[PDB]
Amino acid sequence: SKYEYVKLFEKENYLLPDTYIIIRVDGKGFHKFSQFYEFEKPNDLKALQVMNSAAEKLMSKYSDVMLAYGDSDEYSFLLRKNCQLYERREMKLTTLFSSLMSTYYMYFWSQYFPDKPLHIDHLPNFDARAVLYPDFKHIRNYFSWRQVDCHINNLYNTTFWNLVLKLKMTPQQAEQRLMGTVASDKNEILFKECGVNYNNESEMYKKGTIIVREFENYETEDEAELSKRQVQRLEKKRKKAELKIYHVDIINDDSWWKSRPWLKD
Amino acid sequence: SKYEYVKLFEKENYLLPDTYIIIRVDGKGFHKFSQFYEFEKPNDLKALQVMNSAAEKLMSKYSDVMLAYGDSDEYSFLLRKNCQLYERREMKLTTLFSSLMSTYYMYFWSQYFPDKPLHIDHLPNFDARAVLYPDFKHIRNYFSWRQVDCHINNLYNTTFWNLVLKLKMTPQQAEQRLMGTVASDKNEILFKECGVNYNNESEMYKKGTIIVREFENYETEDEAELSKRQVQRLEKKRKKAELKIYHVDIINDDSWWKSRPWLKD
Amino acid sequence: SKYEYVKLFEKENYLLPDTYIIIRVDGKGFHKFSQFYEFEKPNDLKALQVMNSAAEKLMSKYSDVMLAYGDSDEYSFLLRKNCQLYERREMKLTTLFSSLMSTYYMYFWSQYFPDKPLHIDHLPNFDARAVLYPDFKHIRNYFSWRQVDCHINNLYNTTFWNLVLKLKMTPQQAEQRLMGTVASDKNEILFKECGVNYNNESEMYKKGTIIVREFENYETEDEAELSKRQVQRLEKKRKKAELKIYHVDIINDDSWWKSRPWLKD
Amino acid sequence: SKYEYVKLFEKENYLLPDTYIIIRVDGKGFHKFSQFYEFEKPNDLKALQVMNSAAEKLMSKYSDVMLAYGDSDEYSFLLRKNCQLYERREMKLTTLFSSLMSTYYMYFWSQYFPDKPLHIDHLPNFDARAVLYPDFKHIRNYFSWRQVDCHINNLYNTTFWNLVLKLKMTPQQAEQRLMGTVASDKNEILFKECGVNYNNESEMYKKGTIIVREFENYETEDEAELSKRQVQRLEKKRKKAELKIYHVDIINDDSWWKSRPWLKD
Ligand SMILES: Nc1nc2c(ncn2[C@@H]2O[C@H](COP(=O)(O)OP(=O)(O)OP(=O)(O)O)[C@@H](O)[C@H]2O)c(=O)[nH]1
Ligand SMILES: Nc1nc2c(ncn2[C@@H]2O[C@H](COP(=O)(O)OP(=O)(O)OP(=O)(O)O)[C@@H](O)[C@H]2O)c(=O)[nH]1
Ligand SMILES: Nc1nc2c(ncn2[C@@H]2O[C@H](COP(=O)(O)OP(=O)(O)OP(=O)(O)O)[C@@H](O)[C@H]2O)c(=O)[nH]1
Ligand SMILES: Nc1nc2c(ncn2[C@@H]2O[C@H](COP(=O)(O)OP(=O)(O)OP(=O)(O)O)[C@@H](O)[C@H]2O)c(=O)[nH]1
Ligand SMILES: Nc1nc2c(ncn2[C@@H]2O[C@H](COP(=O)(O)OP(=O)(O)OP(=O)(O)O)[C@@H](O)[C@H]2O)c(=O)[nH]1
Ligand SMILES: Nc1nc2c(ncn2[C@@H]2O[C@H](COP(=O)(O)OP(=O)(O)OP(=O)(O)O)[C@@H](O)[C@H]2O)c(=O)[nH]1
Ligand SMILES: Nc1nc2c(ncn2[C@@H]2O[C@H](COP(=O)(O)OP(=O)(O)OP(=O)(O)O)[C@@H](O)[C@H]2O)c(=O)[nH]1
Ligand SMILES: Nc1nc2c(ncn2[C@@H]2O[C@H](COP(=O)(O)OP(=O)(O)OP(=O)(O)O)[C@@H](O)[C@H]2O)c(=O)[nH]1
Ligand SMILES: [Mg+2]
Ligand SMILES: [Mg+2]
Ligand SMILES: [Mg+2]
Ligand SMILES: [Mg+2]
Ligand SMILES: [Mg+2]
Ligand SMILES: [Mg+2]
Ligand SMILES: [Mg+2]
Ligand SMILES: [Mg+2]
Ligand SMILES: [Mg+2]
Ligand SMILES: [Mg+2]
Ligand SMILES: [Mg+2]
Ligand SMILES: [Mg+2]
Repeated sequence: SKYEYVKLFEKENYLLPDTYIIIRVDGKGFHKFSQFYEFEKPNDLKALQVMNSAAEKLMSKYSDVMLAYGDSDEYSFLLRKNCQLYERREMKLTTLFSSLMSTYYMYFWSQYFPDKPLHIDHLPNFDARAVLYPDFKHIRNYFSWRQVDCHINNLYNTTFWNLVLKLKMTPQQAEQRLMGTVASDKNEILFKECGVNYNNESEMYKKGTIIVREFENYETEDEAELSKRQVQRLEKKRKKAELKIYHVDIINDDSWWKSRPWLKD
Repeated sequence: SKYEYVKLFEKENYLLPDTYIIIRVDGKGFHKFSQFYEFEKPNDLKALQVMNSAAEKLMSKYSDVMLAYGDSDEYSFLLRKNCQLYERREMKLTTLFSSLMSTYYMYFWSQYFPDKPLHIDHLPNFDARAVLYPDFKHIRNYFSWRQVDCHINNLYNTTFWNLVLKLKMTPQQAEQRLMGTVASDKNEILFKECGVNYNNESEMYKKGTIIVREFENYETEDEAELSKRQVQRLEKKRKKAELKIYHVDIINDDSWWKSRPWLKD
Repeated sequence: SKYEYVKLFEKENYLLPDTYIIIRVDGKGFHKFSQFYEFEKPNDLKALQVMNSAAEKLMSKYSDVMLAYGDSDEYSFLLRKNCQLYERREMKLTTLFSSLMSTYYMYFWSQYFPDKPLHIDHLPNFDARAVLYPDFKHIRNYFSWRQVDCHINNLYNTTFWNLVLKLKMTPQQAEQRLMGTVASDKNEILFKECGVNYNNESEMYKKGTIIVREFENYETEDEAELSKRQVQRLEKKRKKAELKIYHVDIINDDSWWKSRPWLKD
Repeated sequence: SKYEYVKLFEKENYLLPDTYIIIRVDGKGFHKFSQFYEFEKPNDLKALQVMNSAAEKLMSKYSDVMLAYGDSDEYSFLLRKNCQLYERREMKLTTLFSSLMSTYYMYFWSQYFPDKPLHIDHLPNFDARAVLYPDFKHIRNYFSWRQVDCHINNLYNTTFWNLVLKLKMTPQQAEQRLMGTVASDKNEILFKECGVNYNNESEMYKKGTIIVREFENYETEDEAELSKRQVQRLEKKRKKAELKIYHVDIINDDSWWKSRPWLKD
């Protein structure tokens, strides 16, 4: 062929070996998406379960995914540092994750909301990015970062929508009322003025959602030395593992991580 | 925050300015997908119509897409060289396209196949890659490359699948019969033994599908010099331009390209 | 070997085919360097000749370099569009150019400055970066950018040092006198206050230095179609072409570029 | 300015934070270089000392370099994992190192070989590449890798050249004699045929050269929390710490590495 040379213009990006990979997916324009389909505000319970169902399905399909954290319209997936899925090609990994979440979300949406058929100009789409982390302390810090943001965003939105719904404020006056406020202020506004105790909100709303792969007889046998069938049996054992869902603090509960050593290696 | 530092590990890739971008999407495991959902062989008309509807819909949402070419389970989209969609971020462009094609396919499938509901373990997924080409001659050669591949593959599958169904050969025997064969050989087997004239095959099957944006009073006004209201008005005309579908040779027809100068600019 | 695996952590960057490469080199910490060895101000003639000699020697060794532009402590080298030097590896190209410039400068320094032996803590070091340009119009604009930069800095330095040297102003007052001034203002300060006609300054100081590869019987014979020994013959011809130095405008003189079409190929 | 837009085509590459950086420099065409200047064989003592001085000089100016290893025409530099030199820009780091090693070599060459002035067509040039390693075990294995290669090449070259110089063999007969041989065969050839004990070779020749930053009162005082003035005092101590040279096994002497914990941080 006189034309096949054009293949030489392609550039693959192989992610640095032996590094933890985070794949973060985030809904595109989900403010508009959540408005169009009338999410309950501040939080739509069934909408989050769709995200979570989507995430668990993806995670059960790919044994390299060790840990998942989701809230709002985002999910973060931790791939083990020795992951060889698609030879660690960033193009493959990211475009497959954004494709899967889109389609899994679309599938499960038709299950949970049969009376809200999707409009062609409002299908659920997601982006995806890969981030490399060379040390597990950065992994701890990454998920702590994301859970802290969930708290802040959930506290704000719960406060915001209660100002609108309980006090019959317009969005603009709700926003202005909150400018200049810290976490303790919003809590006071919610309790004293709206009659809502934030601490009594659902654990899923306050903490977000953790989906983690659970192993029973784990020994830190995973090493560079052993290979071939050992790797393949380990691939099989990872596939035949169980997914558990939690709504807990992972920021300050160090024992939670320590009792799950397969996350680091 | 003591954790937000983790954002610094993210790495963006901004694609070289003033260069043509090709985004190519390809179905994940569509051999299996086409078997599970019982596609007609060698070509399933409605399946391609699902593909064609998706790409046209995608292309109509994004005025920077000037031209698209599809055959089998793939589509290639040409972005104009001064495209600023998502600031030419490689991650954004590819994960958006893979997500869009995925959901549009899923949407249109339910239109064309109400009697074949999608199964959760067989959803339509796509990869997506971006390729840069610094000269339009490479764009012509790229699409020539894909259409030639369309010709070769359709001929093989038409010959292959007529050998199994008409001559009652097994898969191995048809493949074995074809080992060592060129186009004229395949063409003769079709004519003389199977009683099929390849030239009488649908133009879409032979040539594939081209979706192109058409302009009527085009002048090469596009230059770096004019700006402000000038550019946004042309952006408005690009969205309000028409997409026409063709099943024609674009390999050897220079006049086809020459009469479409907006492809170059 | 159980340790040779570490080679797999290396990541090569192959620069996009069929694109103009600009390699720009700029002296590291040459302000201090020029002070340490007591360079003449604003311009040291023998100092610029060391740079030009270094660059020309480099350019005569690497036939892929079609054009070079230098001023101050910098040189830019244009690599032909179809350059395959080190397989277009960015690492090889840039670290080779910075090393070459550093040692050639050092060699020629000992030629031009026998009376100023180099001190180990003040050796001439250079960085180097590669930049891709998909269209020759950006190459024209690149060199225009640099020559304008040359004019601006030379005009400033000539004005600055005439304020210090003729009018016995302090550096601080010379610097404060010029803040907020455009070219017409600086020209007058030189004329009315310093009695200097800027146009009588050396052409090299005003315009910088262009080193160009010159061909006599050139025909645009270059195409993908011609190959094998034909390309090898074109390499010998390119290696053995004459290098000419100019101190002229290249910003506005379109005819200068048009009569040297091999730069575009 | 209408031409300054061309700056936007530049692409920086910021190396992953919190990862070990190895920089390896290697002499360009040093086979030919060592012939032209008539190096002693197998090992030229003064030529290696030129290399060692360059590396030691380079290392004393840049305190982020924690360890260096050299043999033949190569030197590898370990940058501490929290290095912020040039904001971890790969282009700056590599072209600085290739320039520095080249000029330091040229400088020190004139000190050790006043009687062998450098010819302009045979100056000492170096390439340079940055390699990332996410775990310190790879740093150990890297230097193990390079020292093993030094052993292999020095044992071979010493045996080879003793065959040529002592037994008056031609290069070709010496080469075939060594084809198919492991270390014990080569050692025996040295012992039984040439009367040379390899173990009595200089430690520098056998092991290469290790340059290490030595700390006396080191505690792993480095953490993310400590910053500002703590870091500036720490930077000053690293700069004014002492460089010690060793010619010892670092492959298998774990206690050697273990007693130097500042290497991991
Ligand atoms: N010339 C050339 N063509 C290739 C190469 N690899 C794949 N192709 C062809 O390019 C077409 C596009 O398919 P791709 O999906 O991009 O190629 P692939 O083999 O699937 O590689 P990946 O999908 O990236 O894993 C296919 O029909 C392949 O036959 C290659 O390395 N060189
Ligand atoms: N009502 C409601 N809205 C939600 C819920 N989850 C996510 N959202 C919407 O998603 C948004 C999350 O913010 P972002 O993801 O950062 O912004 P975005 O609108 O998705 O736009 P992008 O930057 O393109 O991702 C919120 O502002 C909400 O409007 C939910 O459970 N209920
Ligand atoms: N520290 C820091 N955090 C940011 C920055 N930009 C966004 N974030 C936060 O990071 C979270 C992840 O959102 P992203 O999708 O990565 O950022 P974005 O603003 O949507 O920008 P995109 O990359 O185009 O999607 C957001 O909810 C923001 O709160 C930033 O520049 N610095
Ligand atoms: N029978 C039939 N098969 C089709 C049709 N369209 C696509 N296919 C199948 O899709 C395949 C296209 O090849 P690829 O996309 O390169 O292979 P793949 O199964 O998608 O595997 P990947 O490389 O992961 O994409 C063909 O082998 C066909 O079997 C169709 O209209 N009819
Ligand atoms: N295991 C392995 N070793 C290699 C490979 N390529 C080169 N090496 C070795 O690595 C050592 C370092 O040499 P380098 O200069 O980095 O590699 P090179 O052969 O010179 O190639 P370049 O320098 O990139 O032009 C050499 O002695 C090579 O034998 C490889 O692909 N795999
Ligand atoms: N006296 C004199 N000084 C010169 C001459 N050429 C270059 N220089 C000095 O070199 C400087 C070049 O500035 P830059 O290259 O932008 O900065 P730098 O000092 O080289 O250091 P970097 O920013 O790291 O590149 C000028 O300001 C002068 O001080 C010369 O011909 N004569
Ligand atoms: N328009 C524009 N000009 C720049 C920019 N950065 C630097 N310049 C100017 O362009 C000239 C090119 O020199 P550079 O070496 O690329 O600039 P620099 O600041 O030294 O950048 P680094 O050496 O990479 O740190 C410099 O003298 C700057 O004055 C920029 O981001 N935009
Ligand atoms: N006689 C002698 N030769 C040496 C000495 N040190 C290095 N060399 C020469 O340097 C060469 C090193 O090989 P390489 O670095 O892989 O190849 P190169 O000649 O530098 O060329 P490149 O691969 O482009 O870097 C050896 O083959 C030797 O001939 C020395 O101490 N004495
Ligand atoms: Mg976002
Ligand atoms: Mg979002
Ligand atoms: Mg979000
Ligand atoms: Mg493929
Ligand atoms: Mg496919
Ligand atoms: Mg395909
Ligand atoms: Mg600079
Ligand atoms: Mg400089
Ligand atoms: Mg400069
Ligand atoms: Mg090499
Ligand atoms: Mg070498
Ligand atoms: Mg070497």
